[PDB]
Amino acid sequence: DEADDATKKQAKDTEKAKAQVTYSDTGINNANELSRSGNVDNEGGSNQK
Amino acid sequence: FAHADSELLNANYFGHLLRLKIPYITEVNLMIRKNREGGELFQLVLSYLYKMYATSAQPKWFGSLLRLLICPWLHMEKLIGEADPASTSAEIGWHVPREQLMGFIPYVSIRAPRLVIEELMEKNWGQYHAQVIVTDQLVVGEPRRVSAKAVIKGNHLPVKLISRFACFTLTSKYEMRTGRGAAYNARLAFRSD
Amino acid sequence: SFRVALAGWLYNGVVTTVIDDSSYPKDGGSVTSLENLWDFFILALALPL
Amino acid sequence: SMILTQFGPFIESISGITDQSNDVFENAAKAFSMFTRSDVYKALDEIPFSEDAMLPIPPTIYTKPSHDSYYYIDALNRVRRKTYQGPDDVYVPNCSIVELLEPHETLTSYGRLSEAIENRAKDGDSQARIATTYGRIAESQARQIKAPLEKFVLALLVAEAGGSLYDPVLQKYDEIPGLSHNCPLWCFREICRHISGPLPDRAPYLYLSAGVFWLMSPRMTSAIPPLLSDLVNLAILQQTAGLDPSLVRLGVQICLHAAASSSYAWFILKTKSIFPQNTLHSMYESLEGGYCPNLEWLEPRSDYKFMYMGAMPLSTKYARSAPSNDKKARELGEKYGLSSVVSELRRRTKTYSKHDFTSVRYIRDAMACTSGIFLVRTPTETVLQEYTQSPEIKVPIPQKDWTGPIGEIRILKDTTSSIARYLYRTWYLAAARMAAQPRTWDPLFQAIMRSADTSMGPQQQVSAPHTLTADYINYHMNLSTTSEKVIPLGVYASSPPNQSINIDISACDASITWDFFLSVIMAAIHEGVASSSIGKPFMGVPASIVNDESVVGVRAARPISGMQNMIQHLSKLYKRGFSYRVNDSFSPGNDFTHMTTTFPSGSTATSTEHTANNSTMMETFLTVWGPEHTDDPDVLRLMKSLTIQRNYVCQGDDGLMIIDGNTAGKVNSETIQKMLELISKYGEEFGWKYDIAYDGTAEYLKLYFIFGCRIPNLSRHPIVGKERANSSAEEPWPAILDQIMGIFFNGVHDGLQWQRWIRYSWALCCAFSRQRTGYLQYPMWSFVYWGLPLVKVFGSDPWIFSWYMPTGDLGMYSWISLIRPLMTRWMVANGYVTDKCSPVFGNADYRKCFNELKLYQGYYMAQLPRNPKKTREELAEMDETLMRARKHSYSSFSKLLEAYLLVKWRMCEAREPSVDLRLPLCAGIDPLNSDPFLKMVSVGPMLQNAIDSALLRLRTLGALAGKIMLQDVNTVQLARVVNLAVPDTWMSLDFDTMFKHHVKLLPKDGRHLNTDIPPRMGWLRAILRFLGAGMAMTATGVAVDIYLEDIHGGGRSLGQRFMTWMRQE
Repeated sequence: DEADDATKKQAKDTEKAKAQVTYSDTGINNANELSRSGNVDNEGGSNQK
Repeated sequence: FAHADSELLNANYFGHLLRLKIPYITEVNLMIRKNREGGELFQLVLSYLYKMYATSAQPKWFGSLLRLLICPWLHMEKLIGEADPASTSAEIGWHVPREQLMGFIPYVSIRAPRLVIEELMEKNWGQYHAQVIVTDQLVVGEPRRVSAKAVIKGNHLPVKLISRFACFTLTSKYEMRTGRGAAYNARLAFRSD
Repeated sequence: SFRVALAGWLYNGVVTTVIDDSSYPKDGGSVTSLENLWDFFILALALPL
Repeated sequence: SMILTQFGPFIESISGITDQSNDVFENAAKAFSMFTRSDVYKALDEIPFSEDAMLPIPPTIYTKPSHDSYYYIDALNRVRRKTYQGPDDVYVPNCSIVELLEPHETLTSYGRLSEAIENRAKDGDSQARIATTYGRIAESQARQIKAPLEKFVLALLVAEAGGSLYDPVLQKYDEIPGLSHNCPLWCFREICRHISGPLPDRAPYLYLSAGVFWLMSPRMTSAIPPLLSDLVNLAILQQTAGLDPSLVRLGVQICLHAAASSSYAWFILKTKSIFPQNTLHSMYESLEGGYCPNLEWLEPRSDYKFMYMGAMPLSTKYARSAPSNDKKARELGEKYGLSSVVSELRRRTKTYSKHDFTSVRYIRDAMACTSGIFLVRTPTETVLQEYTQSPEIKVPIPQKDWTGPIGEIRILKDTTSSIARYLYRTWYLAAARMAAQPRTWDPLFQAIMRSADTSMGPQQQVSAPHTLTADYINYHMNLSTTSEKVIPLGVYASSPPNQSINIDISACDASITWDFFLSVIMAAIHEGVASSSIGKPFMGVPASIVNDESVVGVRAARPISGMQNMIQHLSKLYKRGFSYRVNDSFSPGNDFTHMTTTFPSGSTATSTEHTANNSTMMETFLTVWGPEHTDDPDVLRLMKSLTIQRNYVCQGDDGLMIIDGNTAGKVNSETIQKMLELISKYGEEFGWKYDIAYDGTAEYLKLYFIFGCRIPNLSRHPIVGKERANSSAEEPWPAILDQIMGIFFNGVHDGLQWQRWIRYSWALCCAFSRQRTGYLQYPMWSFVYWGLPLVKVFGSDPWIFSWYMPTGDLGMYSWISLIRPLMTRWMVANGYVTDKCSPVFGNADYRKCFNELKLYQGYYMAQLPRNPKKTREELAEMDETLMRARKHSYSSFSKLLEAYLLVKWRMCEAREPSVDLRLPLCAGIDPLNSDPFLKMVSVGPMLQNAIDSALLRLRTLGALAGKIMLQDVNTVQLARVVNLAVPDTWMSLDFDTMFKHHVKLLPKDGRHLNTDIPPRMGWLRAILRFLGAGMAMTATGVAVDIYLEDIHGGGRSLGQRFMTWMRQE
């Protein structure tokens, strides 16, 4: 979702309908890409509570 | 006058469409003039909007209208001049019958030499019909006038119906020489001396 | 897509520049087609940046 | 019982009970003229109506305030109206009418428009022009009918008085609810009584040729004459189509809301899309079973060669995957007070879950309940509603991407950033490839192609190469236009694995202007032509020269070709706009001119270049604008797989795009919608407002399919509705029978209840037969000549022939050759015996029997011209010519029919079927509609002139022009020498396979030595094919394999009779 939002900001900065230089849906499979979120704590447990 | 080409085409304008330009830079005119009532750069932006709103037709050099406006009249006085003002002039206009309860508005005005207006007395000015609504008060210090409204029904007037030899004005308001007035099936009448 | 390709030479260990998918020949491509030869030409000329 | 005591022996003749006869026909037609208009309502007063016809008629129809606040007078002194709801509220309002009337003489109750008001309107009164405007437009709205409605209602009362009928196929009666359960006739009785009330003579308006008359009462408004013509259509179609009354009550309820509205025609314009939207656009939310066809079109896809390969059952996955309908379909009903109709339609639509004949006839009966009227408005508002709109260009092409003028044309530099270069290169390549053709340069073809304002009640000399290069795009570059084969396109496109997108362009005439399209096109044609043509002139325009500023370096002279000289003289016409001129007879003092950018309505060359412009912009959509403006690579993969040669078909403004099924099933129905949004976004950038539609069906050239369905639109044409544009009187009386036959042949192609439809066609046929001039009268055989099948004649079985029988002599051959050994028995059955035996009818005098029964006189009287060709005295000349045929006694038939009647055939065994029985091919026809269901399965549906006459006339007689002498053509072309044609009825069937294979010119037991066609004069086979395939289609039931049996005079002496007819011409 951060890649999608950065692609949309790329389109807004280049001032087109489609960003020419995209970050998502490249040819590279990137299914193991993790990012930093609020689901995990600093320990390893989930943050449902 | 009109700003853009399509402004006279999306609104169904009736008349001759003239696309013109001047030999000047129209852009730097927009920074000279103060008292522009808004942003002084905003009107340049608004000028760009009208320049892109128009179609891609080539304008036709404002002198192409100004020579038509001035140069036949200036050539006319070199040979019409000081013959007589009574019998060089004539005027075309709509004619209502006298039998009305409480009339000649002018349509164009023609100045020509004697032989040309004698050739203008024929070429009958029927087959041209309007519907004159004539009701107004006197407005100015000139004599009795009522600003009428004529709506032409039939075909409009050809120029080769007039001449190639006789100059004529292009624009005219409508007025005749109290009471009221209603829809009158008017006709034309060539008067002269 | 050219100027960002030049700017990506500075940042190698963070972001890597690739040619996008669907700049390749569609469906594998074939030599017998006219369009796929020029698609290969554009692609093979654009790759070394 | 009044109609029974009046019309005893006729109703039994057309219900299959008693034999049809001429004297009962003429004694009925004597009485059809002798009806007062009050007699029809007296006959309506006696029928007991059930409880399920009663519904509350609102009281607010009758009380409408008058027309003073509706119209006004514009500047330039033309009459208009001020709209109250929406800017398209320009139709006729509904107000009280009676205050503008003065009564006719000879009868007090009926009035017309008063002469004092039209006198003061011609004088120039303000109110009088408005009043006569409203009066003339109300007359023109009320006039839009074929004949007075009381005659149609009386024909309904005659035809539907015979009770239920009997089926010779299903061997049972039919179950159709009678006149007691018919809600439009209950309403038609109640309205026409409540208008009159205490006043007698009870007809709210009578209909004449030039004008109408109004019943003088305060209960009379303008909404009633369209409402009654609206109700009569539903009252007929509820009988003769077997409609469900639960849909007919909704169809009447919407019309009552229309009469109760502010305006009638405007409300129907806004509510014309309730029945297909709730029913057809929302079918099969849960699909469980049913059969579907299995088509494919062959691999050169521009050929449109199709193929039927069996039928497969549906599966669960082929449900309605299209998006929902509820949020706007319920909103349409909530705006207009029809939620009790819309929810009623939706909850009944949600109960069908299998694809068979039942759910298909549901769609047919739901589409039938729309009201087919003809919208009436003045021309002075038709122009100023249609011709005042304009396209909006949200992304115009910039002023940098043009050079200076070459005369009056600026050229587009190819380094532009906009999309218009792809429009430029197609027209440029088109001009460059049409100019290099050798055919455009001989003077004979230029003479052949040779061979100001416009108004309404010389562009075609200089606008040639625009059309000439439009044709090259339509027929050589992108063969997406199908400008007979439209049917299998939609039957493939409506199948389960594929979808279809109904793309329609709104305002195709106001679409293209000088702003985006015409400038680029006239820049491209001025440059593609000037390469090949240099100095060479056109038809009549010479070569020329004009200055340029193409490059900004210098300017020079650059001589003009002569073919681009028309582009020079024609772009100055397109650059300004068009000039129109109007004068309506519906409002006096209303005569002006008007300047637009739109095109004329129905020209010929205005279609082809619009189709080229459709296909070009669709191709550059799918090629360039598509991939450059979307994420979601499912959409990208979908766009990169289809092109307009493979799936896009366009004929006018509208188009159809087909998205085939993949290996995994159907395409994901959400990415299709994501592409639809991009089509709508793409149209805004250059002015087109697409009318895209995605529901699971196919709409192309106004034909409706679902799972390959052939759904007819019953309300596409009404029965009692006729268009009238002017205020002039119509043609005289003996030409109304052409429109009555038009009613019948239009009912053929729609799958009506055929026993009911033929029985009602007889009632109309006998109602329109007599006129004052001894009076003129057509016998009933004159209509049998015109293609009208019969019921029971000459002592035969009832309901024995079909309406697939042809008209003319080929029609007269077939039923006589089927019934002949019974007819020759019936003649002898009452004293018609002569001593010699004829080779056709035997020992019975066919001449005296046919003279007394007036069969000959109908046969020759039907061939008289119904056109009063170029005054009442010419009408009297035609009447005396028509009476002379009835007074003359006749000897025999024509030479062609007598030469036909020597041929005898045989019905040995039925052919194997051509299509599955359980497959729903076509809507309305099912085993409940027995005869088309048998014919269409046994034959198969169609799934795959003076020069040609006279050269065969001289070829078959003893006498390209070097090619024709020895070759042959097929049967349908070779057999036009005796003026035989495949009729209008057989067009939706497969006559080709039937002619080629299943009509054998050889008996089953070998060669009888009598049927020996010589090697010379082998053209006779192509006529014997038609004479064989006549009776195999006229006989009801299964189309049977037919074999030749006998030619009485010999096969050599058979064609000598045809040669005598060819010498006699």
